[PDB]
Amino acid sequence: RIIYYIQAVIPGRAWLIGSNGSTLTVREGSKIPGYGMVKLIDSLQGRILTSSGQVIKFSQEDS
Amino acid sequence: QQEIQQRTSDMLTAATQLVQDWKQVETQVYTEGT
Amino acid sequence: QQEIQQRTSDMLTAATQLVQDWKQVETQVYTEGT
Amino acid sequence: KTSNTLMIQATKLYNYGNLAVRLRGLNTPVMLTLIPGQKAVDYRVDLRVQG
Repeated sequence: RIIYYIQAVIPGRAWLIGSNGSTLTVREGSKIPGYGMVKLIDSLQGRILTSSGQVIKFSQEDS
Repeated sequence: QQEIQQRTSDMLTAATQLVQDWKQVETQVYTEGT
Repeated sequence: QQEIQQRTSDMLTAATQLVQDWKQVETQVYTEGT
Repeated sequence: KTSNTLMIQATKLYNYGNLAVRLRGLNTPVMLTLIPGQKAVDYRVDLRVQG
């Protein structure tokens, strides 16, 4: 399916890139396709919590 | 009791420093090439 | 007891020195050749 | 004043910004955003322009 990776994160926003190359930016309450509703943006440690229980991170060899 | 006032002085210096740091906004620079 | 305050003064000078040393960031230099 | 290469150095730790670049043939300038202080550092970024 599609996998999203953190490109940049500040307090408040997060810029994500997908495996198709599309780029998005999100805030605390926002819609993400295929993942659900954003519950918490943690600027430290690079973790994004999602309503489906998933955690959005950096690519492992690109981080 | 007097600790409120010593704290007021270090805090006053720090808050004045913070607000003067928040005041400055600098003009943008445009570069022309040929 | 008073040793806390003498220690505060040498430590204050050293920590101020450390933070002012951590503040400076210098501009890069580009060299053109022909 | 003639090439196609910029050299950027960040001066502050976490202050972020933006930049506008106008190329030779293009009329629309290309605007980019610049974020310092991440868990990765972009040593070099290559950009494909549409035109």
